[PDB]
Order: sequence, then C-alpha cells, then structure tokens
Amino acid sequence: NMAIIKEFMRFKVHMEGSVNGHEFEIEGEGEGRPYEGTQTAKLKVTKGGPLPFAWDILSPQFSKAYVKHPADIPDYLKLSFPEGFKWERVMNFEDGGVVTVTQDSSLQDGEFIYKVKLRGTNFPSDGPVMQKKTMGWVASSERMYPEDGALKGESKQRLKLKDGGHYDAEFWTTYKAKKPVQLPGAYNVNIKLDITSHNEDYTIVEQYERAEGRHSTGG
Repeated sequence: NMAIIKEFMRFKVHMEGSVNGHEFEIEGEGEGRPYEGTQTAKLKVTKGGPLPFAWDILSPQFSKAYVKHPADIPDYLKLSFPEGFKWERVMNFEDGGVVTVTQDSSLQDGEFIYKVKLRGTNFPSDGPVMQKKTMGWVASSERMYPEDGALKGESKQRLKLKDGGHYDAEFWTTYKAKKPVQLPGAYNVNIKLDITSHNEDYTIVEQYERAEGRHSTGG
C-alpha cells in the first residue's frame, strides 16, 4: 500500500443528513499528508443552508487514512485500500442529543472518496447545539482496540461554549476494512481538530486536523 497511499493525497466528501429533522447536504474537498497525520478540508453547504445548528457536530465526520502511525502499530485503515473501509459512529451528548453516522471510504482515480450519512436527534431546542453556542472541540484522545474482526474506538469529547463552559459527549466508532487486513493491538490516537476559517453563516467552512497514534497516555 506504499504505492496506493501516496505521501500527498486528496479526497472528496459528500455528506447528507438531518439534525432535529432539518435536512441538509454538504460537499467538500480536502488534501493532506497521510503519513504525517495532517489534513485540511474545505466544505460547502449545498442544501439546507444556512444550517440552524452548530457546525461542530459535523466537523468530526469529514478521515482515518490520515493518522500518523509508528512502524510497530499496524495501520489497519491505510492497509484497507484500495478497496477501503466503512465506519459507524454514535455520539451521545450530555443533554440527551444524539448523532449517529455511517461512512464509506474508497479510493478512485488516485483520490479518496468519502460518503457520509448523519442523523442528529433529541437536541434540546434551548441547548448549545440548536442555539449555535459551541466554539470548537478540545484536543482529544481516541482509545482504539480490535474486537470481532473490526477496529473500535471510544473517546470522551468536549466542546467549548461561548459562555466559557463546556458541553461533553461520548463517542463510539467501529471501523471495518472491506478486506481482511491486519488489526492492531490497543493504542491511542491523539487528535486536534480546528475550524481555521468560516463565513458568517457557516455555509463555507475550512478545517485542519492533526492525528497521531501512540502507545503513551501522557500529556
């Protein structure tokens, strides 16, 4: 896969979804350095905008092939190409909001192709997601482990809020390659996800993410 997954790779992403019944679509394009763990994405809301909820609940869904791994941790999701992988995610927020997400990743004509479906439900009409009071995710760590022939990841996540407080969530994701490839043992993936620019109504957004696998739990 050293020649399938190049040191510089682009991707295209399509998301369709709904949040508290508001339907929307997003199209975007991104690029990054899969072995250095860095990537940027430029997203455009193409249906349903301006969105009546916080961009932040969407931002984690736009790319696991771009995680830097040490040589002694098998890079299962890079190894899955060119066929690729699928993932399924549950995000439970502390005020009862829920987002469930499914995603398919493939490689076509030398670019990654991502297709995302998202359903957000049960967010309080008063809460920070529907009132657009969130201000980005704090840096986080996803604990990974193999189970039942797939790679699972779990994390505790936290959104900063305009009022200086925080809004917490738990994330559970299952990642499954489309062909048997080697699973890793347990390890941690440290992630930093930033919104680097956006227009006034978040119908045009750019993101940057850095992700790296480690054995260490330090900081």
